[PDB]
Amino acid sequence: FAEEDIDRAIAYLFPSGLFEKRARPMMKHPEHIFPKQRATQWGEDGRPFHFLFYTGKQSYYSLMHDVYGKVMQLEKHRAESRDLIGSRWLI
Amino acid sequence: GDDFQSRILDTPLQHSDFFNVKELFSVKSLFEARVHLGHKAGCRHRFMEPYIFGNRLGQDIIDLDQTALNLQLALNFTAHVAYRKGIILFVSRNRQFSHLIETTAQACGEYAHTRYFKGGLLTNAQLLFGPSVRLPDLIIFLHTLNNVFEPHVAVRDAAKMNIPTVGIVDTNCNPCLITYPIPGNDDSPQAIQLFCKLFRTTINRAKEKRRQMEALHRLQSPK
Amino acid sequence: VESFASMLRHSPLTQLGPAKDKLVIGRIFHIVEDDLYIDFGGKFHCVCKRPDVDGEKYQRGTRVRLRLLDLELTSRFLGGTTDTTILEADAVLLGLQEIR
Amino acid sequence: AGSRLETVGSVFSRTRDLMRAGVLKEKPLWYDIYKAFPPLREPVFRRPRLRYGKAKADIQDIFYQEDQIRAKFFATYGSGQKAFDLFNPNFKSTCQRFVEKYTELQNLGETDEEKLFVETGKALLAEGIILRRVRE
Amino acid sequence: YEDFDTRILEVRNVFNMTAKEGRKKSVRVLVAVGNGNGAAGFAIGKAADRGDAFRKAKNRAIHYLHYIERYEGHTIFHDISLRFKRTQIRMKKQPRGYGLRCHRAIIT
Ligand SMILES: [Mg+2]
Repeated sequence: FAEEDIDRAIAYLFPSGLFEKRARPMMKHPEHIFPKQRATQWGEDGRPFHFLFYTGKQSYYSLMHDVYGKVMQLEKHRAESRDLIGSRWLI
Repeated sequence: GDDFQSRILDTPLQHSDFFNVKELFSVKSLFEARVHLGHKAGCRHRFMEPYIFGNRLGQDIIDLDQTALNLQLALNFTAHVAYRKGIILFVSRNRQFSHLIETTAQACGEYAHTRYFKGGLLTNAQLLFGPSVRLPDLIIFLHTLNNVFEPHVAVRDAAKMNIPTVGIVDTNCNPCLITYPIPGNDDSPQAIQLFCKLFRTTINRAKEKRRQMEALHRLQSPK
Repeated sequence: VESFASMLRHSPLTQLGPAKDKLVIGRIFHIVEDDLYIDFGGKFHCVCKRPDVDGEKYQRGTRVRLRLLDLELTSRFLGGTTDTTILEADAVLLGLQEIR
Repeated sequence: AGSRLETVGSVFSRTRDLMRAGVLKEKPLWYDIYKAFPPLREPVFRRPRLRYGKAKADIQDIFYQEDQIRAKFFATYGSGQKAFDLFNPNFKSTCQRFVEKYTELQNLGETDEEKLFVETGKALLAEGIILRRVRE
Repeated sequence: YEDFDTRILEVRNVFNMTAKEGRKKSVRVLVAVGNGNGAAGFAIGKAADRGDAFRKAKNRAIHYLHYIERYEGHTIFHDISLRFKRTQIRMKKQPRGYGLRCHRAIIT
């Protein structure tokens, strides 16, 4: 039994004709319905898990930390850049 | 049991230099890193004149003997806090050294905030971080001024929360609210790298010492 | 152990005297486009422009020659109680130093 | 409940007082450390004030005795054509050698500044240093 | 904070000029808190409703607790004379049994 069968079974057992599908009955996995950004960020002793916890954007700044370190090694160490075409930056 | 916990936490405070931080630095070592170079006389703060050896043709020079005494106190304080498993947060707004300071904090095992500091981060932490957020036990200010030449907001806000602050203070900085001021050069890359190394070696030694102290006392309980 | 007072008296920076129109050797540590950030042993680095001649030669780590003007660029403006500093030194890039 | 008053007292005094009143039941972990190894100065707020009238700072201009000789060398010959290297901790510039020889002659007992200035130039000329008396 | 008591010192009902009512309503409340054992503080709370101004001031003052030194727990250590802006206060140390002979706000 899979997510596809579950959604089909719920539609048979609880027929709803509401036009908006967010308002219809749902038996989904908690990961989908519940906001993902609500996870504990520190332990029992109160010490945060990530060294950038106190910035308030630990994941944005952890990513900007990695990309800035890569840039420094490439600049220190020292062709066409269009390895990929028909692509866009993620929104 | 109770005796062992008392030994782990009370014995370190009975020695003047339990972690032997004196060896890490020397007046000669500080002079190599250009830690005695200050801003021009025009940029001088009135509360920094005690620490200034003199004015060498317009450039204030920082007495490296006062720096050695003050740095000894600051490094010793930073070690006992790390020994007791306290949280240490490195703070700076100099963008040249943002990556170095974040790399240092990660190496030590501590925390860094080198980005824009949000108003209320410390005085309104529960709203920003959550109900039970544990605030830092020590804030180390590698730079005490922001990029508009004003005191970093966390200097006043750390006093409001009664958090001790170990800060590097230069001739234009205001050391009055810094708990453990370390007079020295903050602009030169060689000076900042020396300070970052000292705080990282000091913190790593204290954390290792705590592990060893716990193993010795713990082993005695069965033995 | 030598004292700080002795170290300062015999320091290369103390020997230089005034830094106006002096010659010093610098090292390029950071390059952004045609702007070279050069450390000449002082508190603040300088920022020069890549010369048209032998532009490719000025890479990171390359030692160069400079003519200092100020160790720190600072000036007080009307209505200010302290000097305004740009946290930078002033120098004129003369060219590469011969390795010899 | 705390004392967010950073203009009266210090973090240590405010923490000491809050415990005496009865509001803070547990010592902070940094407290005992501060008690045993306090800073040289107490961290209390002070409002920076300006100096008025005839009040002046207490900063000694750093001028060694070699500077009298160095000033003459720069005025007569300018800066040595060799470039200063401020990265070598033991660098000896053309001017610093001039001041070392000028001192040696002065130890012998020569009392005339003019004698010491022209004799030093001759000694360095024998060494082979190229001193140009550039008035321009 | 059951050991702390709160007292009111001033309550102003001030009206400004905002489009919501043309002339908006405002309540500014000054309160003081203390445990009667040396720790005390004061704060100002402002709101549109008086009850809210009480809560804001009352909980703000608990974050600004001064500690006042009492000689033998009943009086000040020495005479105190000061001028805060245009208001002069002149306090005097007194023996036991003298009581509080002061401005009604100072007694509180
Ligand atoms: Mg500086």
